Amino acid sequence: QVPVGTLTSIGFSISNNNDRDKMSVLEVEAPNQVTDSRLGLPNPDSVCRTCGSKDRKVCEGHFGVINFAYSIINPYFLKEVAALLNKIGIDQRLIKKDIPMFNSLGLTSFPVTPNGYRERTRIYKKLVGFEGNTLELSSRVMECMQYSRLFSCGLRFMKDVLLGKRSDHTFRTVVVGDPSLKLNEIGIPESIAKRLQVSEHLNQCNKERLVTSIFRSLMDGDTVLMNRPPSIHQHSLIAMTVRILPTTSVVSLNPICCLPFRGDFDGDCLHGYVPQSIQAKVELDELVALDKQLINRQNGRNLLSLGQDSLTAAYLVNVEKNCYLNRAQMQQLQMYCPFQLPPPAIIKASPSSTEPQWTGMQLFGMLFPPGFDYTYPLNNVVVSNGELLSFSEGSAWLRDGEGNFIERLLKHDKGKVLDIIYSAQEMLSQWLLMRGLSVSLADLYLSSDLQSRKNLTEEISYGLREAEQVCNKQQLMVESWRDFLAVNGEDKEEDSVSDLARFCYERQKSATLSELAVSAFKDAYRDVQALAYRYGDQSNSFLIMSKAGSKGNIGKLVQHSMCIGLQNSAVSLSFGFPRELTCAAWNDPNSPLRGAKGKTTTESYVPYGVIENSFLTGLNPLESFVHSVTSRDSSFSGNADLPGTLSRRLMFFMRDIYAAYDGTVRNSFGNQLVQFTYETDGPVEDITGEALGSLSACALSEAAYSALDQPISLLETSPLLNLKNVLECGSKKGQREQTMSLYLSEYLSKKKHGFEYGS
Amino acid sequence: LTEEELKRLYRIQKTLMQMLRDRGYFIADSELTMTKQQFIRKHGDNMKREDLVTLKAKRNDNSDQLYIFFPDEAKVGVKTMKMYTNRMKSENVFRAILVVQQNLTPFARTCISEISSKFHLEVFQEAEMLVNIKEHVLVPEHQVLTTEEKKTLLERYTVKETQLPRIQVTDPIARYFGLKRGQVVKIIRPRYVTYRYVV
Amino acid sequence: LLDSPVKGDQGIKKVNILWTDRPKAPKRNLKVTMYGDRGKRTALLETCLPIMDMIDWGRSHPDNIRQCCSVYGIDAGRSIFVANLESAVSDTGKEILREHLLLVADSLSVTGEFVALNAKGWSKQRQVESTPAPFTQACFSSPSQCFLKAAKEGVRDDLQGSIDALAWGKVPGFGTGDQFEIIISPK
Amino acid sequence: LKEPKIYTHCELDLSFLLGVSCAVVPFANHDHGRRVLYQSQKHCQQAIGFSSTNPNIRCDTLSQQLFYPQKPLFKTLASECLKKEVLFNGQNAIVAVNVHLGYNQEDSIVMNKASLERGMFRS
Amino acid sequence: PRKTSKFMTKYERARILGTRALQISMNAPVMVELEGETDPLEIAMKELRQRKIPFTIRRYLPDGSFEEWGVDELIVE
Amino acid sequence: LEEQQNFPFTIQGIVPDIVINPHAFPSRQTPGQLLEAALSKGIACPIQKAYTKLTRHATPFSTPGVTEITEQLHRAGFSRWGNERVYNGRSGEMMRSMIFMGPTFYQRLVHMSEDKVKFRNTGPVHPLTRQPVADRKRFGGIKFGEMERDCLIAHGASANLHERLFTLSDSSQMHICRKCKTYANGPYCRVCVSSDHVVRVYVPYGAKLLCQELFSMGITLNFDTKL
Amino acid sequence: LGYMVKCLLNSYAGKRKCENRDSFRNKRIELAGELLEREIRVHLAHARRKMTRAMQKHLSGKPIEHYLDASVITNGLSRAFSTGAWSHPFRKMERVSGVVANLGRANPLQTLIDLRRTR
Amino acid sequence: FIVRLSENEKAEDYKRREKVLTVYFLSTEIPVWLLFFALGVSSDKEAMDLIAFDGDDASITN
Ligand SMILES: [Mg+2]
Ligand SMILES: [Zn+2]
Repeated sequence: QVPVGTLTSIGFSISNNNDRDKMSVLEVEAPNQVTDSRLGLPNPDSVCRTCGSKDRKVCEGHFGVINFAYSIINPYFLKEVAALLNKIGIDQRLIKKDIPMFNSLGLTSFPVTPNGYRERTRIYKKLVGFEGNTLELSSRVMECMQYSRLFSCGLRFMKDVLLGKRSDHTFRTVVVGDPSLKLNEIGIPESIAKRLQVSEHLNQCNKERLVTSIFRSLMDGDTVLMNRPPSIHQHSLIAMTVRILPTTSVVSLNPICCLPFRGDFDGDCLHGYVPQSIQAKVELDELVALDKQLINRQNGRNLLSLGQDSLTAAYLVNVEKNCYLNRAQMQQLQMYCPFQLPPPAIIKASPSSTEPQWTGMQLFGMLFPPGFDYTYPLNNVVVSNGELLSFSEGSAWLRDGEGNFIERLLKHDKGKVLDIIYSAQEMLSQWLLMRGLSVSLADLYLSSDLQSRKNLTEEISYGLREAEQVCNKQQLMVESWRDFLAVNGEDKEEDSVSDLARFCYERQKSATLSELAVSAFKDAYRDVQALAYRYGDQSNSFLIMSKAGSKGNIGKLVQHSMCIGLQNSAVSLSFGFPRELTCAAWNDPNSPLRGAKGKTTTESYVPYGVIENSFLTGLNPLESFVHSVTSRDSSFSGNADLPGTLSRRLMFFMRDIYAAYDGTVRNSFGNQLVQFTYETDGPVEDITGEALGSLSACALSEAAYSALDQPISLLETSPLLNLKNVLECGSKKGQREQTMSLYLSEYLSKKKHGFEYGS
Repeated sequence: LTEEELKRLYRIQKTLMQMLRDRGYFIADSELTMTKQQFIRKHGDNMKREDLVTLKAKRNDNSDQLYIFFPDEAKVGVKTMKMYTNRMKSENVFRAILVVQQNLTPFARTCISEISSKFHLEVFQEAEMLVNIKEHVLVPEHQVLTTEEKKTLLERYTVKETQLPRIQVTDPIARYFGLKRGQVVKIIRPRYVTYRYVV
Repeated sequence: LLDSPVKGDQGIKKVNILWTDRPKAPKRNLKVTMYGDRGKRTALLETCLPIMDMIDWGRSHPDNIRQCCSVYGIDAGRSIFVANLESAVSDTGKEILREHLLLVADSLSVTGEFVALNAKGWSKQRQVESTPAPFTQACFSSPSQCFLKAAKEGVRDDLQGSIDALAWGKVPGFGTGDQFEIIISPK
Repeated sequence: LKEPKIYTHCELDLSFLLGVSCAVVPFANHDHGRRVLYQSQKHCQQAIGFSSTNPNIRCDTLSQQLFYPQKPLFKTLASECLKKEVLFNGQNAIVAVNVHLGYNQEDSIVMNKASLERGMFRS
Repeated sequence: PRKTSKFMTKYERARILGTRALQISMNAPVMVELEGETDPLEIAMKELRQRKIPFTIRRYLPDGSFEEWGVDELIVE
Repeated sequence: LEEQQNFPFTIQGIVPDIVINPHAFPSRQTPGQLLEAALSKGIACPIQKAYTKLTRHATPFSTPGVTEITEQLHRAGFSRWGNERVYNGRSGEMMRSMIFMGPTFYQRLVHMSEDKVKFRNTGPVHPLTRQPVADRKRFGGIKFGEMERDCLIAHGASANLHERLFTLSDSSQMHICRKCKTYANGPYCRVCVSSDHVVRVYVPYGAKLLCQELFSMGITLNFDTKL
Repeated sequence: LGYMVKCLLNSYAGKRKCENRDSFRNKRIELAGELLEREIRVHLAHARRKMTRAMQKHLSGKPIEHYLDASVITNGLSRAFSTGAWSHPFRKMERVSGVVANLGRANPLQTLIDLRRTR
Repeated sequence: FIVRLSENEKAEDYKRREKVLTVYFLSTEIPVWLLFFALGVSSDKEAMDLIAFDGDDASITN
């Protein structure tokens, strides 16, 4: 028996000769049985002599010394005499003995493995008079000090034993979609809930309820943790309320709630942690649960925005404007919303119509409470007294933007936002079921019956021949062409306008003018991508999901309908794609695929080609090869470790910075001051006691895990490598290339064209 | 080309007075605000040596003065800089600034080891201060606090002398004002405050 | 003779004329200026200055942070690191606040110089601040040369960090533990 | 080949440039470059279907087999000259693109209860 | 004196509620006699609402000193 | 799994047995599935009237155009683009937009539901580190990793992180003398006078194995305890 | 050799391009006809090293079936097929582990593409 | 048979370090021109027709 206490300071020291023999003197001189039962469990059915000897519960290990008559110097102290030598009594005992501090500096005793982690058991059976030389007795313990687990085992021992520990009372299942539940609600089936035990102490009311069934089952009212591997940001650890329902061994939750999880329903699993103590149960629904972390502090705005179906339905309700539903299908949709019905805005729209029909934009007023004031100038929508009144060609006030109605509802009352987004989904789904969203073949055709596809083809074939002459003009901005751009008559001007294959061949090799031949095509293709609004009706199912910003954009429609565009990769070798890629362009000397040229160092190429065939007409076997060369960079998977090793070394640089009670930040090691005042934009001093650096390191981890890793060819490297090169400040790899800056701020601006003459 | 050398020496004499004005050492208008032709038309242009030793004291006091040394020959050793060390001990001053053309010698660096306790003697090259460092936009203005103001600051924020953010002595701003180990400096931001303790 | 320079300097590789709308180090009292981008291959700014006798020196500064700090102070180093991070994170895709950008600049410039994002720059930061905590330095690098070299000097570790306190059953300093006490007072 | 009299060689068929798991996929050039690579060596290798016709001599773990396998409606040229109908696994289903009460959100599939009890997709 | 904030933080409330629910789970006499509510989370909430708990917050300054804070003077929204 | 009457039924009698999301089309970028569904529909439906002039090849590099499928599906009673007018299953009214339909070819994969369920209710214990075993056949338990612990650090919960890495993980005791700084095993120190005042602390087994490795490597520990 | 020096000068001058490894004009494969022979060529030397060492001891100072031990190739080829280790094509003291892959029988399409691959 | 065109670090007077022709045959490092006279031609003017390519003489004749 012993009283309880807490440790406060760990002290490291070299184990001296007195430090070994002071404890656990059990069977010191026994060379025949060096794995004796008095110090461990050698046999699988062994017994300790001086213990209770149960199955690895009473005995926590028993050490022992090894008496060696030979005197050997420890290898940790052997490096001191190699540096304590000089050309010069009293000076040989002062500078050489400070950290040992006049000790013996010799290994007389030696500790033994306690036979709990012993490869290592039958090694110390022959060091009772091993040899005569002082080298074979030093190597025999040098191999024993090197075959341990704390020797590079290494970091893999640390991050699997001390940093990451497996825990009980958990569950791991795949998740599916279910929009019938609430926001902070999940679903556990009966086969999992009938086995997971949750402890709770006895009370005076349920004394006849627990004894007729402490260890009870996972009933309703409890809360569990949710987690998706890997943890991207801070809001990926939401604790939601449990609700049992009969399901065939799969969990389910709201598909609009998967936006903090950043995962889809294509097979992703969900980790589940269950608490048992009351101190771990009350803290879950106070700081961790979904009704508390409603503010995404990485961005400073709303966290739970609209999903995929609800965004498209909220778009179509306010943009369609030509559906007049009567009072029969209006009172059915007034049950999912907690507000009453507005008066009918249309009493009689036609002499052949008798019943008062409602308005589509009047149906969207069943979600805003009475007293809601909201105005967005970019979409001209005005919400006056809980009823929106205007709408003109806007979709930015619905998704995660700058100013939207979700953030203005979270700033209004912040008490029933989870009861507003829930009714904005369970009513909009029933409304979209009455209309039906389907992608037919006419949506990929994007054209009329006859001659409208031919006009589109004859316009694409002329817009892809002008974007080539635009890019050909940009290659005349080379300093070797300074005599051509002058106001003077030339004789070799016809050789620079007739050669069309030569200007395509110059774009492949020498990748220093190929960065202005991609950005020129990307600026001449903006007048080509704008053809998807003149062609095709407004009821096309792609233009609905593209203008609302649900899935895709206008770039993912012109490749379906008109043309794929340009294809450029990072770096390739010994082959490049020519212009006019057909069957006839498969000759050796006149194409850069097989032979470079005839005249010539062209071993390395950077390919660039434009395809005029879309995903609907059909790709050529060469156009399906260009699309396999270019899109091969997005197929690798050996790059996910690079946003995993960045945020691991970035973590502890801010993970100890917290907020003290003095109004300033601190440092947990030496009580140092990082800064004197936190840089809060809001005037409310509510950030006190929380680790504001641990939510700032994940704020940079979330901008690195979701980084658009589509690299530019040769000038810019990557949006993640440019972040790492800024974050790596003190990593001085070398002084090979240093760039300066010379600002032209002087008296040259008073004269005419002073900056161009000064530069 | 002696005109380029006279312009390079004019820039040093123009930035030194502007550094001492930011340090506040009672600079008259005869040396400050000098044109590019006034150094030729006023001073002796036929002087091919470093004859720019200027005596100047403080503003609020006249006991401690400052020596702006200009050695003639480069690569100053212990055999040549004896008179550059004897004058400060003969006229009993405690602060002096000397500039160099090339890099220093270790024999001269072993001379300021036991001599910096009484008379502080620091060095910085003239090949780097061709422009003004304090006039840059990226660096804000600083205010070196007095010991009568450093005592009331550590008792208000209840912070010790080692729990503050550190600034090195070899930094070109802490060496610009002639700061030693122990004093703090107030640094403002374009409108918050953040002090820094010199390590 | 075929490698000797005939025009310009000797250590300058190439210069470029760029045009940016929102550059670093603003004018502080118009329009967007155009500046040169000199690229060098001893010192960096102490040898590019006396080579040009056409001095139009305004707010010129080196682009590298390790040179900009060692030239113009750790304040200009922090001010250029914030401006270099607020472009990289904005080009990464998201839109972070300055509250999470200034804290990294104030935490990576504590000892007057910018340190690397590794363990060799973390030990050199934790050994200047007089906080001998060698436990967390062993969980980042290899644990072989972190406990042997620390036991040969006699350091005294303390339960200060979060990982150093959670490993021995205790709670971290911040959060809901070890920052306040719940004790029944007699008054 | 009929119009130009300049050619000296010709290919047998343009569909015979892919592997046996990729040249039987219908409209292999209409798909994305990372969407037929995600199916030619990632979905056909783990798709249940036909199995060994002699389950009395082959004893190995995880030997699954579909009850009613079905050849597809189309007949590609790489599946006609091979004279083999074993490399097509899975059954046919009359699909329909529709927003069905939000239950098929985020790349999910809602199915029929009265179709999995009649023999479809039983294994 | 008292140089700290007047409002109660959530990180202290989440510990005060757990420490109070631990007593009610171990049969503590409720000095608020609220009826209808029986769960130890609802009893501690109604006890913090009536501010009748015998708990005081002894906050720890990072310098080394300390100062107490009673629940009768501490307010919470 | 919806029942048969609740699906949107067609005039002929066909019921859609698999309904996919139309939002996955402009992001996955897979056209030709709506072409496969329009080419398999024109060869399965009967012609009213020519069962020889129809195309049913669907060659990968010799694909038939849209003008050949939209004119072969038109000759049997269906629409050109493949879509058809569907009704409602719950209400019964007509829909304002048609729904595309076609007999595609779907495959079933290996990864089922029962082969991925995994929970832990304090089963077997690993004999080395006293942790739950990572066996899918026996009782399992998911590892509480580094970022999964930093996410609870950032939330400010330090009392939930205390029962996660100590209580639900390996939990052992450790005795230590007060004057002497050497631990042994009840409490019995051979360096000090035995059983005068010995205190015990709460250290997990993952850190107690570190002390056993350091003492077997050659580094002792001298730690003091409060109260 | 004169043509070999001329071909080097024509490639240093920039006329003849250098031969790259990323093509199939300069790359050949081996499918159990030039890959299985290396494991026999290596192990027959191991058998001859044992036969000479057995005949050096029994003659200094007629079991012909004992002097030619057949338990080396039978225990070598099965050991190479089990763990997947092989011999290096260019080096001698190196072992690759990519020649042997376990055949799958989940569907007859997997065993059709597992037989036609290229490393 | 590895014919190498590299600098002559060996058998040099620390000034003449230019591109030379060395052949690596059975680890001998013999010069190529002495292997030319070792067999066959026995003539220096008749040893350039075997290396005849008709190219521009810029730095290969050196
Ligand atoms: Mg997924
Ligand atoms: Zn025992």
